[PDB]
Amino acid sequence: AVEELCNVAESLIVPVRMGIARPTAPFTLASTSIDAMQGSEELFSVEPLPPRPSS
Amino acid sequence: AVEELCNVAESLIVPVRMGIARPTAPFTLASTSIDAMQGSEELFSVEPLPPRPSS
Repeated sequence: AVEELCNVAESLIVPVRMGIARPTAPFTLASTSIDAMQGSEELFSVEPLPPRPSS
Repeated sequence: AVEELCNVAESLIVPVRMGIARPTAPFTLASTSIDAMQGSEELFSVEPLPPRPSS
């Protein structure tokens, strides 16, 4: 778990220290877990892109 | 001259590739030599900070 967390942290920090961060508008932070569940629900409960029908 | 230009270029490019560039506002580019002489004149015709009088 510690090794995987190290890799995740490196993935998150590389664009910041290479100056290639993609601009994003500011957002507020949820003060309750019921709001934090949403947003994450939209992000994760998604389906892959379906294949092209026929050919 | 080539070596000094290399050092100047490195000085100019380090903040960009370390993600520490100081935000600035957009500006137009002069199309005349006199305008380019201006601005540069304000930049280079300055004086060093004088010492504190007495003690």
